[PDB]
Amino acid sequence: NKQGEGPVAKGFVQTHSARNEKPAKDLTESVLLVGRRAVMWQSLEPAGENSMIYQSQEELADIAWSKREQQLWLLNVHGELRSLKFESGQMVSPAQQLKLDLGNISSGRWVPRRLSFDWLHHRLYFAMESPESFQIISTDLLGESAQKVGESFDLPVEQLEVDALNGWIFWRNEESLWRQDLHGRMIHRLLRIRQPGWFLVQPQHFIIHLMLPQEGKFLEISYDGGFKHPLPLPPPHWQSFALLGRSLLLPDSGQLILVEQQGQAASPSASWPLKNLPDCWAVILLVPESQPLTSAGGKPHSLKALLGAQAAKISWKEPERNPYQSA
Ligand SMILES: *[C@@H]1O[C@H](CO)[C@@H](O)[C@H](O)[C@H]1NC(C)=O
Repeated sequence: NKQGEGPVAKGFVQTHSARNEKPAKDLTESVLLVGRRAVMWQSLEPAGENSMIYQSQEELADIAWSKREQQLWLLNVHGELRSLKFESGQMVSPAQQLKLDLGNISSGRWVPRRLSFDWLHHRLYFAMESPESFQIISTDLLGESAQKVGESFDLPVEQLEVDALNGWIFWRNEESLWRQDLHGRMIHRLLRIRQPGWFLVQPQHFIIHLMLPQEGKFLEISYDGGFKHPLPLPPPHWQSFALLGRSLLLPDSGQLILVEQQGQAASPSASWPLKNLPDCWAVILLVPESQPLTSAGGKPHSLKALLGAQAAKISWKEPERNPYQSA
């Protein structure tokens, strides 16, 4: 306060352990880089395959990727949804058209553009476009159990993602990024930047990592939205990205740049050819850490035990939710 200083509150805390660094000789991850017309699967070995997964002549509006089923749903610019299941980077099943009911919620016409996947409830989230407003509305994989969350807004979201484990849906406009839960109870706006680009969500890190192609610098956005932090970036404007540990994937139009966010982009650690792709609006990493079922923190407390002659009623408290987690 103005007059003085209060007492000192002490706390003991340990941060998490260092992630193991895989070199250029021993990189074994797999990626899907997704274009508007050319969707391609690549393996990050020194001897890696540069193979086509799927080619669509129509422009694809948004994608959604599942880990447990390996399915890339496809939504075009018209609004007809094609469900396409793959297996390990190639065709096992073709595209199936999935029809969606409007119901009594969608009173007027609305067309789809957006795709996102919850892996805990197996529940799809899409926002709509009105031919006069942009309104988020949730349904099942089959599609009949449709009900809407939130309120319509005029600003177009360009990218929708799900952090299922912490219970959040992020929609990001050209005006702001927003944070909202799965049941429609609480709605929060995070940060105000004119035209942000692509964001990637890590659920264990609790950090939204975002690249502006207009600014061309790092930006860190937290889940409450009040924390903003830059880092030094290698210079080239990449439309999307993926993060693999301490290494950063930056796709050029002919190669891929492997940097550890301090070395230059002119000398990558390893390069993989991307010559069939025109541009990279969506870089998707195939790790099991991209969709964890593990919340990665747990210790019970307040153990109460009420006993008897030959029995006991024993009650404990669940570990509490964090503010970066949801209800
Ligand atoms: C940090 O160290 C103290 C002192 O040894 C210990 O009691 C505490 O458990 C540590 N904190 C964590 C979160 O491990």
